[PDB]
Amino acid sequence: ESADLRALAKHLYDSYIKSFPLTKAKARAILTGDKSPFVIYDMNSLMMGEDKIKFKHITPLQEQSKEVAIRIFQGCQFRSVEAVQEITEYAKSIPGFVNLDLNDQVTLLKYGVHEIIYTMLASLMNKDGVLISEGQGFMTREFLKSLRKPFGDFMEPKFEFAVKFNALELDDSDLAIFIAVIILSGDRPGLLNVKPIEDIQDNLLQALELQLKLNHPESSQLFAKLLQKMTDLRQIVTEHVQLLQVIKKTETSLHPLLQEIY
Amino acid sequence: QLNPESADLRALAKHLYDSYIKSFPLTKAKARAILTGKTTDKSPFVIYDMNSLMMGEDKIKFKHITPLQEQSKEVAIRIFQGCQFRSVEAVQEITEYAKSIPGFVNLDLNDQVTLLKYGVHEIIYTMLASLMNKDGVLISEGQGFMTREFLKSLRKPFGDFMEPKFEFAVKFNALELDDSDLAIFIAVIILSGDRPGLLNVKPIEDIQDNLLQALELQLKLNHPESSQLFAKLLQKMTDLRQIVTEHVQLLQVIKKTETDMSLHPLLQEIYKDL
Ligand SMILES: CCCCCCCCc1ccc2n1[B-](F)(F)[N+]1=C(CCCCC(=O)O)C=CC1=C2
Ligand SMILES: CCCCCCCCc1ccc2n1[B-](F)(F)[N+]1=C(CCCCC(=O)O)C=CC1=C2
Repeated sequence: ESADLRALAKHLYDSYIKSFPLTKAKARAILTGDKSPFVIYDMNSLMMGEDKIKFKHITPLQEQSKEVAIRIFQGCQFRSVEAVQEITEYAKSIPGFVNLDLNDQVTLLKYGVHEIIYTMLASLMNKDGVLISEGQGFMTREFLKSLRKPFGDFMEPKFEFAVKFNALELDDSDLAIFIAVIILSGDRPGLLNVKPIEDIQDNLLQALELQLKLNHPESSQLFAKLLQKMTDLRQIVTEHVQLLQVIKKTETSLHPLLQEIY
Repeated sequence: QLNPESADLRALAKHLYDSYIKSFPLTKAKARAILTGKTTDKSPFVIYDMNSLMMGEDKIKFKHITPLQEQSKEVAIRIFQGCQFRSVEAVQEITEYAKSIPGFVNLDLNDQVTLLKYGVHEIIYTMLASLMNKDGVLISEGQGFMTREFLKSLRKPFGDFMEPKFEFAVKFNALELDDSDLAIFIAVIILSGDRPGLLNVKPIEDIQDNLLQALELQLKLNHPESSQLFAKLLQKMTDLRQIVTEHVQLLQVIKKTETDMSLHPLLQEIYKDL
């Protein structure tokens, strides 16, 4: 299967490039240095970001959008909903995924997206900030903590995680297989037929292993260090879910249909 | 076949296995022999109720579990106290096992303490697995056995500390690991690096890297028929964080309902800021 593990690597990688717009390599050239991004570092660079970046897709809903930080978080959610559809599409590219019990595919997706969103979010951030709206922007890190209430402490966890994660220096070729592994997680609650999901992940894990040893001769035991990060992820996700609690001690095209889209 | 390279990782394995046997009285091997029946002299006294909870104190040695403290209006707490002194003892053994891990004592004394502070519990529940089956857990060096049901019926809060452990033990035992594997695994666990506040991550990492290499070689050599057990084992480390956190997130609650119950000092310096 030495060749059968490359076939799978190349294939996943192709679906990855086709399902995701902004890639690792991509977002990396931007973060480090033609068309520089618009940096959001304070209140005015944001108010100015609204129109300029036109990312406003998430804003136009007049009457609700009137308090900063609610509008940023609201934007964290619109792009998230977007990404879920991209993740879902990538899933179907994973050999055997489509052939599983439909309830399980939904279940795998229901619990795998949050882990996949943070993994990729790392591709878009550095110790100093995160790339937003397709790459047209860069919302600084300090500004994010500059948000108040539980808001100014929800992005700082992910920055800490991203820093450790990106240190592994993984590329799109690598992440593609990693993303799939997370999806084919046989321990998600409510699964009806775990065997098939495990066979697939294992077949995926072999390919990831071969992928990491060929692409990073230099880094000993990278396979192991990467699998360990799945721990940081679960904490990051459980933590995140807690943040969604207090944010209820906050509020709660008219909103009555927005709430239902999320 | 076998080259300079591997040969070194194999000696590390034999080295840790040997320290592990030397550090923990009740190994998985002994524990399995007790639970399965290859014995007429190792059979445990079963506790599934007060009737036998009472009987137990008689046949199987205690009052080293039940420290200076007569009884207590209810059993749920007396057990708890036991699992407390036993746990602190495990920390002790785990601590002597750590020292044997090559390079571990050569690190900054503060780092050493950090690895133990977070490693101790993940290691306790890993080993605690060895003493369990879907139906219960061995106690008192193997002399007793407390049913999974007795434990889940205990008083409202206390009858809730052990189920998650059983939940993990069953999944984890399905890996069918043995003492020689666990020794290397428990070793990787201590030598994390991503532990909070570590003053010097590099050396810690260079060590784990080697242990991971030893574990990878051990697993394939020991479970050739078990594909990706290496990765499957690493993924298990997340169930541990969750067991740990859940426990701590259960400990605090008792620190209010029971203003009269006590925590071992040590045991507090572990959970502090956990
Ligand atoms: C190929 C790209 C992979 C997709 C990455 C995952 C979704 C984006 C996301 C999640 C959290 C978060 N970000 B956030 F939502 F993007 N976000 C923002 C601002 C959002 C701007 C709109 C955008 O990026 O599309 C601020 C913190 C934060 C934090
Ligand atoms: C690295 C070493 C770790 C291996 C496992 C040793 C720790 C055992 C432990 C921890 C919690 C717990 N158990 B427990 F303590 F084993 N426990 C009991 C048994 C009480 C026995 C009382 C006696 O010793 O006489 C009941 C719940 C519980 C719950």
